[PDB]
Amino acid sequence: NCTFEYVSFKNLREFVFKNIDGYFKIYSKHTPIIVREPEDLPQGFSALEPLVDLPIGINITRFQTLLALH
Amino acid sequence: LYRLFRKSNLKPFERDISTEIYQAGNKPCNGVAGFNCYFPLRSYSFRPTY
Ligand SMILES: *[C@@H]1O[C@H](CO)[C@@H](O[C@@H]2O[C@H](CO)[C@@H](O[C@@H]3O[C@H](CO[C@H]4O[C@H](CO)[C@@H](O)[C@H](O)[C@@H]4O)[C@@H](O)[C@H](O[C@H]4O[C@H](CO)[C@@H](O)[C@H](O)[C@@H]4O)[C@@H]3O)[C@H](O)[C@H]2NC(C)=O)[C@H](O)[C@H]1NC(C)=O
Repeated sequence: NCTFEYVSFKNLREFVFKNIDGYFKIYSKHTPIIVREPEDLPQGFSALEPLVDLPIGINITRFQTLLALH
Repeated sequence: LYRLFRKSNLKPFERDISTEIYQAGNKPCNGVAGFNCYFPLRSYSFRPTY
């Protein structure tokens, strides 16, 4: 079901996925950090504004990420 | 078609569209329909004379 379709090192992306009562809530924040060592998360405070609310109603216990390769 | 058997009760505002055979008995069905392996979806056959 393709129900929802939307078209809108130097970059850190933070997301929170939260599945409550059949609602998938995605909070997001993008920040342009400059850090020499990417071995650790940077020290600081970033507030995550809410982005996406989906009434999918599915049951989730596992997840995986997608990569772009050539 | 109405569901009659489930492993557990659903969470609110959730759906389960899988039509797999439930293990009604302790014997494993393993994809075989039979006794103690009842199909979950059963219709009611609605008639105006009921
Ligand atoms: C969303 O989707 C997930 C996954 O698809 C569902 O997760 C289920 O989670 C339960 C609990 O983890 C799984 O139940 C397992 O059942 C095995 C068989 O036990 C049968 O008999 C007992 C009575 O003795 C019944 O209660 C049970 O329902 C079975 O009929 C057990 O052997 C398992 O125990 C093992 O794992 C637990 C940890 O979970 C250990 O503590 C134990 O020591 C043992 O190693 C376990 O109890 C069930 O199989 C999962 N379902 C699926 C499809 O994988 C969620 O339920 C679902 N959400 C909703 C709302 O439905």
